[PDB]
This record gives sequence, C-alpha cells and structure tokens, in this order.
Amino acid sequence: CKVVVCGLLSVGKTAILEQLLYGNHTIGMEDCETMEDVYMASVETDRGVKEQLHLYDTRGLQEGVELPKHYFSFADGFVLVYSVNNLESFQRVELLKKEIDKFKEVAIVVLGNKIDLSEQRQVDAEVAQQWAKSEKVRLWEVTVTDRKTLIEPFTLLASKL
Amino acid sequence: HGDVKKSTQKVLDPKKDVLTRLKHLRALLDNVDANDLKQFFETNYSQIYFIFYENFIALENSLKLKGNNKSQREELDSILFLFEKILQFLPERIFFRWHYQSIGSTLKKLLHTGNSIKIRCEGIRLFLLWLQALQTNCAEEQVLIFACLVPGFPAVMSSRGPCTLETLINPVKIYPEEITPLLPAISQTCFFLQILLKYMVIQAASLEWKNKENQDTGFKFLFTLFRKYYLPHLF
Ligand SMILES: Nc1nc2c(ncn2[C@@H]2O[C@H](COP(=O)(O)OP(=O)(O)NP(=O)(O)O)[C@@H](O)[C@H]2O)c(=O)[nH]1
Ligand SMILES: [Mg+2]
Repeated sequence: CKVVVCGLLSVGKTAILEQLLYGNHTIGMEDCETMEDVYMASVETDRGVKEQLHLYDTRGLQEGVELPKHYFSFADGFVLVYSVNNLESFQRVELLKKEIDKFKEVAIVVLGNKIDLSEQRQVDAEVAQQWAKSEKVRLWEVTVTDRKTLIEPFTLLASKL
Repeated sequence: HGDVKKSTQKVLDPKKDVLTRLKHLRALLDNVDANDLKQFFETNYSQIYFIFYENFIALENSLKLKGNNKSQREELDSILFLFEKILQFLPERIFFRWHYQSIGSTLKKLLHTGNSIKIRCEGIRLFLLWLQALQTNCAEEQVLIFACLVPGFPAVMSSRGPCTLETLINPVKIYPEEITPLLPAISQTCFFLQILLKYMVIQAASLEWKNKENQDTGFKFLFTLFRKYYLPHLF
C-alpha cells in the first residue's frame, strides 16, 4: 500500500515517520530538508492483521512549490500534515485535500503536529476539528515528542488499506 | 522512431503498471546513449526511482514465495543494473540524501551476511558507488558499514559503542521493516579485502564521471575511510 506524506516545510513529516518507526527523533538537533524517500513499515490493523505500507516522504511544500502531480496518480493513501503553530501549514492541508479529490477510493489521515507549543498555537482546535468533520476525514492533533500520539492515526490508515 | 517514442511514453505514464513501466525503462537503458540517458534521468528522477523501488520490493516478496529460480535471478540482475544507473546518473541528488533511507535499506539487503557470496559482493560494489556520491554528506552509519565490509578485522568503535556489520544491519504493535537476506546462501579476510580493493580500483578507473567530476572528491573521501580503517592493518 503506497502512502504519500505531504505538507509544508518543517511541519514534522519526517520526524513523525522516524519517531514512529524508531522513536529516536531528538527535537531540533539534526535538521536536513527532505527531498524524496521511502520508509517501509508494517502496521497492525484493528483486526490484528499486519499491512505493509510504503511510506513515501515528500519534499516540503512551499509558495510556488507544489506537490508533483504523479503522486496523485499512484498514491493509495495520504498523510496530510500541518503544524498547529503555523496557520499556513493548515491552509495548505486544505488545498491539497481539494486536489486529492479532483485527481481521482483513498485513505487520508490529517495530523496536527507540534501541540507541545500550545501557547504558540495558530490553528484553533475547534476550527481544525470542524474542517475535519466537513471534509469527512479523520484528524488527530499529535506531537513528535510523545510517540503515543502518533500510533492512533497510523493504525486507522492501515485498517482502511 | 516508434520504439523509443512508444517506450518512453509508457515509462512516463503513471497509470501503467510499474512492472510494465520497468520493462520499457530497461529497454531505454539498452538502446539510448549515455548522455541522452543522463538527461532523461535528471528530468525524471522521481518516477524512475519509483519504478525501481516498487519493482525491487516486488521481487523481494517473490523470492520469499517462489524461492530462488533462474528466472528470478534474471529479474534481480536487471533491477540492480537499473539501480547502478541510478547511482551513476544522479550523484548530486544522492549526495543530498535523495532516497537516503530506501537506498540504504536496499543495500543492506544485499550486504547481509546470510546472502550468497555473489550477492554480498554485489552489495559491496553498489555501496561504494553510493558512498562515493554521498561523500562527506554521509551519516556516521555509512562509515561504520565501510569499516565492517570485511569480516575479521578488529571490532569497529562507534559513538554508542562497539559494532559489527551484522549489528548495523539488524539491531510492540508498529515496527519498521526488518532487513532479511535477498538470496540466502545454501550450504575469509583474504577474500573480502580483495573485493574491496578490486572495486575501489575500478571506481578510480571508472569513466563517464559527471561533468562536475565530484567523483574525484568522493573517491578521495572513500580513500580516507580506507586509509583510516583498513590500511593500518595492511603490511
Ligand atoms: N517541539 C517539537 N518539535 C517538533 C515536532 N515535530 C517536529 N519538530 C521539529 O521540527 C523540525 C522539522 O522536522 P522535520 O521532520 O525535518 O520536518 P519536514 O517537514 O520533514 N522538513 P521538509 O518539509 O523541509 O522536508 C525539527 O527540528 C523537529 O525536531 C514536535 O512535535 N514538537
Ligand atoms: Mg521531510
């Protein structure tokens, strides 16, 4: 099952994947911008079976830097990531979602990272929850400094696929 | 004019089966001049690696189902040829850790000590190409693998502690893919040392180095690691 992880720069896309699969992510520390990469992870579904997921890490999206359109043409599922401290990161989750619908069933999980910076928040939980209900996707407010936040969204994605 | 046009279109087509795309991607590699392929690789790096990786993973599971056959080895040898062409034509992106993890794990599946000798030598050959492009931008681990490519040498020392090639490859609910031998063997330093030197000499003589010719920079980086870990214990 091919999964595309996409979001704005430094929202935590690679930290989520690496802290999920290895738990060795130290916050801050090594900072290298991602370009393209694939992680292999097996996820226990809710039944208890295991599905092998090809997690394609993406280069951070930016003003003038859009997602390649061929990801839409092969991705089985999407992990959309914003940072709750960055409103624009959430705004890009929305526009990516509208793309996903246009460019052709798929599984989408929206993650809200860096909630440990609650006092530094720029994405209200209520507005994010309401958008999740409106687009009929599942949205978790998670953080990389606490791995337990990450498990729930990914087991749900695996159960779909 | 149909062969290249028709084959190229299918390789670029995302809807087409990745297996079908590989068939025609290999066709391009055999009939297209190197300078032409380099520009093709530079333009379509993202999807070409997608074709390689999905097909490689595809073959891995096949080898673990049908077992090792003649036909499987044909396919495997083809995938690595594409793999090599990726390592040759995209050093600048590889240098920037483009598919750092997927390439790393893929090489670890060849370098696993349970593999047949042929595959293990193939892993060494491709690893050195990866490191020559990765150069200084490599992480610590790649150095330790380089210092452990040859069994029997004094156990390497890392930041966490002592390590071996087998420790570097294979240290409740969700777990990452565990590396397993691609072609398990079926029922020594003289040897793998010769392999390491034999391949490093070939890389020195290797032609068609990128116009930036940062291959020279990487090879000397490769040499310093060789000077640090293997040369001291050589007569
Ligand atoms: N405090 C805190 N920092 C976090 C959290 N998640 C990620 N970070 C930090 O945010 C930075 C960016 O993380 P990284 O995974 O490299 O982001 P990316 O989105 O993969 N980068 P790009 O989009 O440029 O490829 C790192 O310094 C990381 O430690 C989190 O939950 N809390
Ligand atoms: Mg990244």
